Amino acid sequence: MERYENLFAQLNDRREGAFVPFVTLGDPGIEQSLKIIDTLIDAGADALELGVPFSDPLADGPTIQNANLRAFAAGVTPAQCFEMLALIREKHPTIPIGLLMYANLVFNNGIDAFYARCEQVGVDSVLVADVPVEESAPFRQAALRHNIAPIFICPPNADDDLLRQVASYGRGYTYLLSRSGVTGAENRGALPLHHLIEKLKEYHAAPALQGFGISSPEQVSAAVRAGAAGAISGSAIVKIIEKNLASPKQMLAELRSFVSAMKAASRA
Amino acid sequence: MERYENLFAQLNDRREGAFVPFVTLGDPGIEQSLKIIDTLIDAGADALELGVPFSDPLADGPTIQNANLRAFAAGVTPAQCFEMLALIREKHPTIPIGLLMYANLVFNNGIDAFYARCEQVGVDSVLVADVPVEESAPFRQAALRHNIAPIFICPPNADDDLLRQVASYGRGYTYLLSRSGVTGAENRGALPLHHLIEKLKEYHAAPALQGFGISSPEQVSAAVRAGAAGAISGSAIVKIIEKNLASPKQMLAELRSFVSAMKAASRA
Amino acid sequence: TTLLNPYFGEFGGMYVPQILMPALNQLEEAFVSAQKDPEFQAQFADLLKNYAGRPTALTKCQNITAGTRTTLYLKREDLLHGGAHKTNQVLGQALLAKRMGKSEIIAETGAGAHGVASALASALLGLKCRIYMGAKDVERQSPNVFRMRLMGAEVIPVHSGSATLKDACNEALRDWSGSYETAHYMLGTAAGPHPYPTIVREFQRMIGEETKAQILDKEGRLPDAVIACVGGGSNAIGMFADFINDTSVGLIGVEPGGHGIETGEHGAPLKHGRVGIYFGMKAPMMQTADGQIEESYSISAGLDFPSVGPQHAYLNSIGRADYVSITDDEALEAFKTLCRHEGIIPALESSHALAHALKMMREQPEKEQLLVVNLSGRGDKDIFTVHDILKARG
Amino acid sequence: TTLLNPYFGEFGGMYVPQILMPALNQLEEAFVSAQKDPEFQAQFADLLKNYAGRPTALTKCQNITAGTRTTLYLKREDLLHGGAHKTNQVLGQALLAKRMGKSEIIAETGAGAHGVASALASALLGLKCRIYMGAKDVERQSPNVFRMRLMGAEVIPVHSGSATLKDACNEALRDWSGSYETAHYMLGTAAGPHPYPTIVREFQRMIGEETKAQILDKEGRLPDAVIACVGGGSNAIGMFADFINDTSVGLIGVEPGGHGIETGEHGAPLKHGRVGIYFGMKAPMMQTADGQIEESYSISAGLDFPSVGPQHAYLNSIGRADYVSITDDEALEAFKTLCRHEGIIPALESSHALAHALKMMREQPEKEQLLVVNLSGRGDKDIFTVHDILKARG
Ligand SMILES: Cc1ncc(COP(=O)(O)O)c(/C=N/[C@@H](CO)C(=O)O)c1O
Ligand SMILES: Cc1ncc(COP(=O)(O)O)c(/C=N/[C@@H](CO)C(=O)O)c1O
Ligand SMILES: O=P(O)(O)OCCNS(=O)(=O)c1ccc(OC(F)(F)F)cc1
Ligand SMILES: O=P(O)(O)OCCNS(=O)(=O)c1ccc(OC(F)(F)F)cc1
Ligand SMILES: [Cl-]
Ligand SMILES: [Cl-]
Ligand SMILES: [Cl-]
Ligand SMILES: [Cl-]
Ligand SMILES: [Cl-]
Ligand SMILES: [Cl-]
Ligand SMILES: [Cl-]
Ligand SMILES: [Cl-]
Ligand SMILES: [Cl-]
Ligand SMILES: [Cl-]
Ligand SMILES: [Cl-]
Ligand SMILES: [Cl-]
Ligand SMILES: [Cl-]
Ligand SMILES: [Cl-]
Ligand SMILES: [Cl-]
Ligand SMILES: [Cl-]
Ligand SMILES: [Cl-]
Ligand SMILES: [Cl-]
Ligand SMILES: [Cl-]
Ligand SMILES: [Cl-]
Ligand SMILES: [Cl-]
Ligand SMILES: [Cl-]
Ligand SMILES: [Cl-]
Ligand SMILES: [Cl-]
Ligand SMILES: [Cl-]
Ligand SMILES: [Cl-]
Ligand SMILES: [Cs+]
Ligand SMILES: [Cs+]
Ligand SMILES: [Cs+]
Ligand SMILES: [Cs+]
Repeated sequence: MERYENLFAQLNDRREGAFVPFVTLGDPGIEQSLKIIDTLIDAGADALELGVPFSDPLADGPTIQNANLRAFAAGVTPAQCFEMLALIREKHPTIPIGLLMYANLVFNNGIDAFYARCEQVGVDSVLVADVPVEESAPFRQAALRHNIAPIFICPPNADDDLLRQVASYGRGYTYLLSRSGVTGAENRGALPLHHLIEKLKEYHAAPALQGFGISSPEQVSAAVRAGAAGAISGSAIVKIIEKNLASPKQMLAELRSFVSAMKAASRA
Repeated sequence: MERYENLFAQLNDRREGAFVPFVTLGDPGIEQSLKIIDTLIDAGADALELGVPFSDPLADGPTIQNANLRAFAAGVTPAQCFEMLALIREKHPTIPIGLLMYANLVFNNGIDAFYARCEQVGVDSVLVADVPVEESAPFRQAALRHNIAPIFICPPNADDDLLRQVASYGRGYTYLLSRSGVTGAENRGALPLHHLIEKLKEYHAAPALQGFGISSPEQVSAAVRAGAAGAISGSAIVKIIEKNLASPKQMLAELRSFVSAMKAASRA
Repeated sequence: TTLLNPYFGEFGGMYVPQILMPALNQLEEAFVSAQKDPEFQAQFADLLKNYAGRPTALTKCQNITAGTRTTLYLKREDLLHGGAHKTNQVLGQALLAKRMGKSEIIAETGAGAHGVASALASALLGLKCRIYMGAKDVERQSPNVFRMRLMGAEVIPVHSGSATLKDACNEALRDWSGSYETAHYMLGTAAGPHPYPTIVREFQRMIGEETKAQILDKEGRLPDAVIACVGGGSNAIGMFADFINDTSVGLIGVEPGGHGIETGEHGAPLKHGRVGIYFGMKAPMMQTADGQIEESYSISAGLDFPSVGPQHAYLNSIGRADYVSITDDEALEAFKTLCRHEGIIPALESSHALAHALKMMREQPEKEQLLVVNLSGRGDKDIFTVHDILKARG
Repeated sequence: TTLLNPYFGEFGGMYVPQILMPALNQLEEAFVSAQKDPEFQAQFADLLKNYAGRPTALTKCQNITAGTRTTLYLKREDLLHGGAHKTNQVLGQALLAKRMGKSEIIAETGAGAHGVASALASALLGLKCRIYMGAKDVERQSPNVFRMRLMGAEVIPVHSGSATLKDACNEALRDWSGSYETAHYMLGTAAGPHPYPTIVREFQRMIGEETKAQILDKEGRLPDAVIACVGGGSNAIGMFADFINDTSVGLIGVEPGGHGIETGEHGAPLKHGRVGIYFGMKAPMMQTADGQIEESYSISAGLDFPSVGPQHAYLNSIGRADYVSITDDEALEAFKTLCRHEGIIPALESSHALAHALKMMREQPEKEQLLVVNLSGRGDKDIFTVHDILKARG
């Protein structure tokens, strides 16, 4: 989790928000995915959120549903994903790497063993999309034993108990959900989140990253202006993959262009 | 009905049974049917039983079902049948002519009017296949008003009341049913009928003609030996029509051969 | 000689070949005996309750009558085992067959509902069942034919005449005229020679009896009218019987008007045919000018009997019951309406009765009236037919 | 924080995205409230009686057990409106939706039976209904899809994942995670996140309650065992619930064995899968070695839920209930047997339970045992499937 603490301290010094892309590991294949991820970093990504392909991603809209399907079409397995993660860390020592998981992949071969593998490959955080704070205990315990930050969702429908729980249990960053629904660039969050941001700070929560429906620079700047430490973008990044399947080189160029613009918008 | 009285008195004098073929009027067409009927007469038929084509002949097996269908295929109507009957009588003054009817054709344009038309064309008897003695009153009354013999069925399942009723109400001949079931040459009557024949004589019934399943000379002789006044044959005659549709001339030759043999068997 | 009057006024009788008279007399005697026999009644009640699922619900349909002064209940014969009212009297007739020591069952069917009911009862009660069905109907009713065969019945296609229900009716009677010593003919409607109109009514009358008890419980009074479709007359007379002596209660029978009465393509002999004598009875018939029997046309397979039971013709004659018709299009609209507003899929036959009730409501929406429609069957079987029509339309 | 325990032992829970937790809490509260509300209970009872046709018969099947010491009754959920037990809890859930002021319904379906039940209830009660169904299932279940649409429901094919039930399950939860303020998710089995396993049991428990009363009336004692097929677990838990505290009464659940357990082509996760976390619960799953969710295979469309309700996993763990499997061929034999010997056409799902009862009888024919099979649905819908198999055979 220490990579997040270091990043946030550095970004505070550069008076910048964090820009954090999401991609699915192995979409559209292992080799291209490794190139995609290196392009995101080179173009200014401050941290990564990385999905392991899962059969039933019930928190994801169609864009990311299709990314998982592409990775399965390429034969991508969790074991291959962990191989990828080891290599990504071997290339990039300081960038925080967070995984987006579904519970069954974590529970499958034992929760503790899952987090031990994350620690072995150099992952910094795990967000389990279908585990609410109410069910989180064995997950957050295993995470902390293995120096992994457990990432909690602060939904816009959050009450005071939830804010206090997420502030207490979370590390790394607090995921500030833009809105109800599922991932997708086609739906923009129509709710002011400043009050949640302030309460989380009051309760000494991990710094907040806003996510869901972030697809434009103005949204990155808006997140920072509201007091968030930064912003996560997934579907917008994955749509560039989907748009450019036929042209790997153009795919990387467009990814670079997009990430560069989005990172530039994080300057306060 | 007087034609039957005269026939039976004459046959008694020639020590002969009556041989009575059935055909469907207008099977397989009007012109051929007229030739068929003239052939039956020329070959030795003592009387005729003639069916008017009806949509739903529920006392008939497949052979006669198909005869009705052929006549309908030829467009034969009851009005055309009555035209035929007038011509047959104009050709043959003494032969008894009995019709085999279903109730709806008799009731359709009024029961009385039906029997008046029968009298006008020179019919001698009417058997309504789906009117039991229990329902017979308006039919037998109309028949007698128009000098038509009402023909009653004496089934093998007859009790004493039935024998007395059929003996009282009937004229012309009493129809002695060989067996249960429907018309057909493929089913031969396996019941001795001598007792019924004797009781009918006791009660002064119209002379009995055995019918249903009569298809061979030995059956004609058997009927006479049991005390019946004669025998009716339908399906066997109609099968010769059906067998020979493609060859009108051969049809008549075979009909002649069959009727000649069957009539010869009526000699006591 | 009979125990009971074979006629309703001028209508009915026993117009069968002489050979079949002992079978009818035997059946009449067995019935009259059975109706006095507590053991018979107990066995019948047991089958109706524990096997068929009686009593059936009486459903109040609030949505369809909103904004009018009509209160409409549906008598739910669609919920009976087999999915139609036919089950009731099949069970009674199967018990009569046993009472008489008969071991075989003959049945006719057009739509197949009576055939399925006959097959199921025969399977339960250990009778060997043969079903006659016009060859045209066999082709149209593959599902029902398969159900009959699964239940161990022999289905015999009939190719004579028009190869439809009347031709099946004939074949059943030809078979019976030769097999009556061992086989019972399980006629499927309140028609045919005495004693069938009487037996079928008495073995369906629990429909009206339950309806009366249910409506008294829920509303504290008798209905203003009870409304039922009329094919041969069994579901209707089963609904009407218990109300005949309640002279305030209207009895409305609905014949199929097909493409419209004026087209001649309908199945409404009671009001638009002509009295004739056929299938063992004197009754209104679909027939040609010459007296040949014709078929009933309807979108609904089960309203195909080309005549009508004699008690209906009688109740009409004396003005005790009134008979109307509903066209294919009216029936289809009622079908769609019930599905969407009440979540019940009605048989297209039954949809004719519902259509007439909707007309009673819509024509006079400020008339206070408490109506019951007999929902004679479920419409699962009709969704292909409806599909194909709505596809050929919108 | 919840009012009720979300777990049965180690099994169950609320494994949904955080965004959905308020919706589950709201639903739990509404349920706990409703169960104490006489008005709610009266409205539910009215719908079950007068609309759905409860109570259902308990049929004694004499022919099928002849020459053995087994007495077998069938609980006739096949006679419920809609033709399956699914109707019971749909009505209760629709009333909860209203209680919460929700105006829209989301439902998943595989075979289509739950979808039809959801559509019918929504039509009756004035809710706007949207049904998710895997694209493969839409193709296989044209009749049910049409029934749903006739009743005014929107049917939405799901093309993601394997395009079957689990994928429909996902889509329902994605929709709900964005619409819960106005829409209720009407889950179709005793599975998913708390409070659904509990709600679905309580809204199906009249099956077992009636069965207990019926068997006491007819036999003067409790059954030796009650037997039900297990897809997701609703009909079984509805039959089992009222007997759980009657420790003499065996509770036997029957999972589909498909082509045989050893083939891997089955739907028997409780006994042959592996515990996982998916569709909001910790429960036995069909899954790959890597933890990807797999489909359940069965000849019967409705035994396709690739996991099992958590209460079943719990009752198994403690040895209160026993779970077995029945192969496609066994189920098909039971189907044919009931048709021919009792005149009842059972759903292929239900045929799995009947097959296991026949095995209990046949293996030990001199064992005195009083058994009840829950006949969860009618098999009208399956006659094409059976036709095609028997055609490809004899
Ligand atoms: C669901 C339903 N409602 C009404 C009727 C109409 O018959 P009644 O007038 O009630 O006797 C029928 C008829 N069916 C017959 C004839 O095809 C048969 O199945 O063989 C029916 O299936
Ligand atoms: C007639 C019948 N019996 C049993 C079951 C099995 O379901 P439980 O275990 O009782 O919950 C089903 C299931 N059908 C679902 C899934 O495809 C559906 O329709 O959507 C069914 O349709
Ligand atoms: O930009 P979008 O709209 O595609 O959103 C990006 C989502 N990628 S993610 O890994 O942060 C992410 C985070 C949380 C998720 O589900 C949960 F909130 F229920 F936990 C799912 C995905
Ligand atoms: O030789 P078969 O077996 O074809 O019998 C010939 C029948 N022709 S018929 O006109 O006498 C004849 C006589 C009686 C009939 O039915 C009834 F007995 F019910 F009245 C039907 C036909
Ligand atoms: Cl792993
Ligand atoms: Cl913290
Ligand atoms: Cl841009
Ligand atoms: Cl005339
Ligand atoms: Cl005389
Ligand atoms: Cl010869
Ligand atoms: Cl009398
Ligand atoms: Cl009279
Ligand atoms: Cl006989
Ligand atoms: Cl009652
Ligand atoms: Cl009373
Ligand atoms: Cl009252
Ligand atoms: Cl008139
Ligand atoms: Cl028709
Ligand atoms: Cl009117
Ligand atoms: Cl009125
Ligand atoms: Cl609790
Ligand atoms: Cl726990
Ligand atoms: Cl919402
Ligand atoms: Cl009860
Ligand atoms: Cl009690
Ligand atoms: Cl007892
Ligand atoms: Cl285990
Ligand atoms: Cl399956
Ligand atoms: Cl066992
Ligand atoms: Cl036992
Ligand atoms: Cs009203
Ligand atoms: Cs009619
Ligand atoms: Cs037994
Ligand atoms: Cs299961």
